[PDB]
Amino acid sequence: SMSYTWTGALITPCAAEESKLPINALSNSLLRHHNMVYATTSRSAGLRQKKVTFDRLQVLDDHYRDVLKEMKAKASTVKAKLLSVEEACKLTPPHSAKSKFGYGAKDVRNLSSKAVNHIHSVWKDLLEDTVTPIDTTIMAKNEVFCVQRKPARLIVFPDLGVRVCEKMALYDVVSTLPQVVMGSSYGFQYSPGQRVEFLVNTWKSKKNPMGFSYDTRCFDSTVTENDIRVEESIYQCCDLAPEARQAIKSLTERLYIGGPLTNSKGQNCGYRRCRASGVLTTSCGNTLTCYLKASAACRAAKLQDCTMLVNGDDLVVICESAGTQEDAASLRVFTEAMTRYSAPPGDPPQPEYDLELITSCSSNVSVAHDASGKRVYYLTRDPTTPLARAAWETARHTPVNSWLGNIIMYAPTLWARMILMTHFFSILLAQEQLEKALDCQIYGACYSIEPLDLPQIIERLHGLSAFSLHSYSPGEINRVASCLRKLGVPPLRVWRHRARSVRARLLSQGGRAATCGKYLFNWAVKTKLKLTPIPAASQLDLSGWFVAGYSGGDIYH
Ligand SMILES: CC[C@H]1CC(O)=C(C2=Nc3ccc(NS(C)(=O)=O)cc3S(=O)(=O)N2)C(=O)N1Cc1ccc(F)cc1
Repeated sequence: SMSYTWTGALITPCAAEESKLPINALSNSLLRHHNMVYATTSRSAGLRQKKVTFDRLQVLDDHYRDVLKEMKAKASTVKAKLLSVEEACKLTPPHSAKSKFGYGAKDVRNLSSKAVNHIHSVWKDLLEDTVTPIDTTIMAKNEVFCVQRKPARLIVFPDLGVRVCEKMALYDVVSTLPQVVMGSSYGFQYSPGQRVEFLVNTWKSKKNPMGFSYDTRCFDSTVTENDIRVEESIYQCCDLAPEARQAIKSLTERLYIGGPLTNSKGQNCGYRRCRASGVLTTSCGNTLTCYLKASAACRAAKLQDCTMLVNGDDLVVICESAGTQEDAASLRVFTEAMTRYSAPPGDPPQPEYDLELITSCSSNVSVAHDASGKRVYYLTRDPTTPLARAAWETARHTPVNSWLGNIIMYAPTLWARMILMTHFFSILLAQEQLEKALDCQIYGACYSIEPLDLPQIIERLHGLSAFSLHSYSPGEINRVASCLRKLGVPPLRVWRHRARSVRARLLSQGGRAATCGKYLFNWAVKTKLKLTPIPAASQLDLSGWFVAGYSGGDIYH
């Protein structure tokens, strides 16, 4: 069937949408070439609608069913609990979209009777009705990029009340099932250090290692009614309260399989018959469906000793090489299989023989040396987008601070240390907002983070070596430098000079601030200070951090 049907009605915004990078006093110190940076708006949605709207054909063979059977066998070992209204409300982001029924995110959060009562009736209606499609809102995301222009991505989501109900029935399942089903292949269990560790070990466990990433063209669109039914049958294998079983089935038929699409003004835009991007099961459903399809496609393509790493729709395979010709013909069969299962590629997959040339989760492996000169691997990426978005966040307050997300996830990198840390700590010092808790996203989940805990966070996710890393690869250095020339970002010798200031200013303040200066900026000085384990680092509660993915799942820890 068709992924989408359109009435002709326009996808509308809520407020005004800026496409031009906003400029303030701090902007120029980070980025000169302001015309290179832009944010997508709802005005480019018409182009996105064309792209993601196609007919899907699915041809399921024996490999497909075998893998599914294996997945169900493990899923049936899981016991998941029904969450209470209260517990589910505590999981709602403070900046989450208001309900059409008179209450908002903060009303839900502090458990007002108006919020709690409507959630109960939405739940009750879920138990009684397993057929009536549920209203969803379609919006256009505002994402910032650098020109190379991309049309906006679409977000489809049900009303707040339903989102809380999703959490009640499905929060435990989506948090626990994927690891049990997919084992070490499930990538959202991994912190950066563990992921690097796992990619490298996997690369080393192969006599002649070959690797490739598989980019599906618009994954959400390729997902069929079948895939959503299949993913529900997986959920139903769990030991579940009879109320959870009813709700899950109901949400599958009424929400996850499809439904009408309503713009922010209240007009009907059309109908969806594919994956909604703003439901709780978006991440887990895509991960299960991607894993199922790929594993089966490995059997069809007869890939020798393949280890898979899956994060939602992001997929990387590492296996034994049969030589460049056989690898090329293997990947075609893989691609044909995936295409038959309704997961065609965007770019054709290419086999890589160097681990560092492989991109997965927008990240590639690279190597540096620590204080002992001892080789250490870390994940990095092209810094073009993270810097473009930092530039935007230098001039505009945002609900999600991507700069912090990038520092947390890319702390060991050259560009996050010298540019991102230096720039933003400079900003926080001038405002005296070091103690101020900030919101960011890790694996789709929203986190309130105090910047002064960054040293303790980095020690736990990357290890101490992250504060010492030096002698970066020529290839990494070339990419970082090429980005700054393109963007008009000051050279890295200017950033070092600025870092000396930021460090001293932090040290002069003592307490947790001096701790930040000591660890985060030890690189900037020739006369190096010794970096021992942090006194109160093991105090921070880092549970929930790397259990599951929750992209568009409206989650807050
Ligand atoms: C700053 C971004 C950083 C952290 C991060 O949240 C992600 C991420 N990766 C994803 C990858 C794929 C999806 N696809 S989806 C929509 O769930 O089907 C969703 C996410 S996500 O929304 O859950 N977030 C991500 O890919 N990265 C890069 C990364 C990943 C692992 C790592 F160890 C280091 C950096």
